[PDB]
Amino acid sequence: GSWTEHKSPDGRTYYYNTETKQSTWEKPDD
Amino acid sequence: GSTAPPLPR
Repeated sequence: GSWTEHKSPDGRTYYYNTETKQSTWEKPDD
Repeated sequence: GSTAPPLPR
């Protein structure tokens, strides 16, 4: 794992892959 | 913590 749990400007939460430069609204636990 | 990454599309 190399993602980063961030917070959207709306009030939600989105992760960001700091290894592949990606993003998602769910916790990347693959 | 202003600077932040883009949003997932």
